[PDB]
Amino acid sequence: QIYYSDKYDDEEFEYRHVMLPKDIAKLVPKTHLMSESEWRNLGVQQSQGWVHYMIHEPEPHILLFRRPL
Amino acid sequence: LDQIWDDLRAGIQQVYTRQSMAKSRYMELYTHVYNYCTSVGLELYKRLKEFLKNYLTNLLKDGEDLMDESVLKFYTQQWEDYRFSSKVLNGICAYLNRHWVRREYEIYSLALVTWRDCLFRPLNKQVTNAVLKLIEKERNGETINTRLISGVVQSYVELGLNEDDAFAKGPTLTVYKESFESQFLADTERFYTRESTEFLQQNPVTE
Amino acid sequence: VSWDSLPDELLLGIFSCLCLPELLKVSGVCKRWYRLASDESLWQTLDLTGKNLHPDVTGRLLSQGVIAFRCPRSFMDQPLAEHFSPFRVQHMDLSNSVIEVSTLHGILSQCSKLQNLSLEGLRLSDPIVNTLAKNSNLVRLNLSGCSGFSEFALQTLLSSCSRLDELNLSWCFDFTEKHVQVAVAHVSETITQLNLSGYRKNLQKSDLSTLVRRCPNLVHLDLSDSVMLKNDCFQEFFQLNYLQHLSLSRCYDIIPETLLELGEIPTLKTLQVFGIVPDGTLQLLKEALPHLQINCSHFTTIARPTINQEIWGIKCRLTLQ
Amino acid sequence: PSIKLQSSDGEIFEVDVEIAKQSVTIKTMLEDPVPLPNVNAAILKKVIQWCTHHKDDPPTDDIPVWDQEFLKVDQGTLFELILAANYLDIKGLLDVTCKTVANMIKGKTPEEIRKTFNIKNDFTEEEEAQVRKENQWC
Repeated sequence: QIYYSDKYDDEEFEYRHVMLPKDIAKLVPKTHLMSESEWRNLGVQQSQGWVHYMIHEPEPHILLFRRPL
Repeated sequence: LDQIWDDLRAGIQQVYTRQSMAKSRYMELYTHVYNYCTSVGLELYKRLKEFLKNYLTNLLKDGEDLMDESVLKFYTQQWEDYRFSSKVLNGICAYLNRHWVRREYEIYSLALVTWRDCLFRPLNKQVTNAVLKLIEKERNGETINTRLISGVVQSYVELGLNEDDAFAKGPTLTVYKESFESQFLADTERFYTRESTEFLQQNPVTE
Repeated sequence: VSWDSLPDELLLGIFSCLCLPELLKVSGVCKRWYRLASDESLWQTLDLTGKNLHPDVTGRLLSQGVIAFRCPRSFMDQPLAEHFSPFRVQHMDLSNSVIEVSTLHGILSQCSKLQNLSLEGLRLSDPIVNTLAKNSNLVRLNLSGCSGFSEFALQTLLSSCSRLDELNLSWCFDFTEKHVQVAVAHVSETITQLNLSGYRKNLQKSDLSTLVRRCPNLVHLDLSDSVMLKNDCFQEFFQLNYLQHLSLSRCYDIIPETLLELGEIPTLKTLQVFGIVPDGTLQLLKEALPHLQINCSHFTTIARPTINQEIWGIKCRLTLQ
Repeated sequence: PSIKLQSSDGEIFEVDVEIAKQSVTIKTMLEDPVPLPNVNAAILKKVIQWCTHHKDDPPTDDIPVWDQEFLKVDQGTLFELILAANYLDIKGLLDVTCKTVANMIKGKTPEEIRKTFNIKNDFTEEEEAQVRKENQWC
């Protein structure tokens, strides 16, 4: 269900986005961003350093993480 | 302004020493005050404060040092009339309390504070001493005219100072505690200490 | 009729019914209305959610007398050039906003009556925290994700800040054992809720013991992703007399069934332990201790202004939809 | 009981005390015929009507349509009515009149506002550019 994407990057950060099914999607907060504790409690599976760095308004069910090099 | 101020003073002088003026006069006064506050009336506030202090000092010139038993018959009546007339005055200059004393002092509370400056005078210790002398009819004698004491007591309770202490809350009985309750309790203790043993040395303890 | 003859309190009462665009528009009518467009009673509560803006614009607006400034996820990537007077703001939200270090330093070097702050996601440094030391009235604070400052800075901040009610010093990605040690050593004594997650290889039982022995008033607590907390830490929390919502989620060193013993602390209400409990065994834990709430809320609340556009229960009147 | 209110030129209108009690000034006054020399009888009758329709009230923002139709008149009497409502200090009436004026100002340009309200413009042709500069971030 939890669909991941490849890594694409510029010279300074490395990014990733993740798509979620409906049930997890309907929980994402519309007000504040998240923290690693928070999205691990959601059910993401990835490393240390990934930061949830914005929300795309038209489609809330897509998360965007980035981390430095 | 000025041309307003003289007639306002005349009307205020009328409202103290009350002769039950007619509502036409009071609408004249209220219209004067409202007209001045539209043209932001600090100087009018200064005039009011000064006039109150002056009149109260003039009154205190008389009635000072009547030594007892009239300082009550004086003080209670003066306080009663002053409180009532001041309530009326707060009624008149009521446009201030809504649109300039919101940026800081309500006229009623100002009058109370000025009467407090009439309390921190020989009118403080003499009154309490005379009241204690009156209650000294604990022994006997129904001369304790309860209305001659309730007036002073309620006056103390009310006079608990309020000028931006915190804001209108409720019973501010600081003044009562610190200026009348103490002496009352101490003198009660002393009087009972005396008369108790005085009786005790003469009778079987049953009595 | 001469409507310019209107008195100022009437004009203000009129203007207290508008919306920010029109309030701006009318300011360009005549000099008196220009004065009355900014009278420190219209500018109680601002709102600039996501709007891009400029340092001088926000400086002027704050100097006008704002109280509750809500500006989350807004972008301020330009240098501040003007000076001001000490601001009057009392609640400030800046979560996740992309701002410059120099601009943020300049802005914070004026506010001193901060009753509530947020700085989630941002990046700080030594001058910023040194200036922030002045705020001797911080009820709340929130520094999640921030990074860059130093131990001397942290200890000075925590010493100066005395009334700190809730603290969320979470997830920072440059800390050290020194950082967490000096933190817990100098934490104020009234901390009702505190978060210290993330610091897996820096949280130690000695420091947790120091915390539980210094502060007796923890009510909400979380230590997520801590990999060196054992059941001795367990009995540590047993000294806490007000822990109502603990969460040790993904604390690996804890064997699941000792979680049953947590139910034995009296004043507990919830326990979020995501990660450790194998599925199905959640029912086992529920049966073992059915007087609690396990895994009923994913999201934190420790000094988060918004969880509902109202910041911290306050309503912003001047807004932009 | 009742009370006889006299306007600026003698139009004594008798009104129930429980109606004039709305006017806070008159309320605190009857606490302890009267002329109100700041109100002409024309506006006074409308004030009485508004109080009567509201006499048993409980005690945007959904202007009651009764007041709305009661407000469907031009500038001059609206100006005078607001001033009188202030002078007598009756809460809801001033509230709704203020809201009406606010909404009628809503939307129009500074030029239209200046024309309709008969406001004498000043300090122009060099500073309006600056004040508009103070409004880009809109």
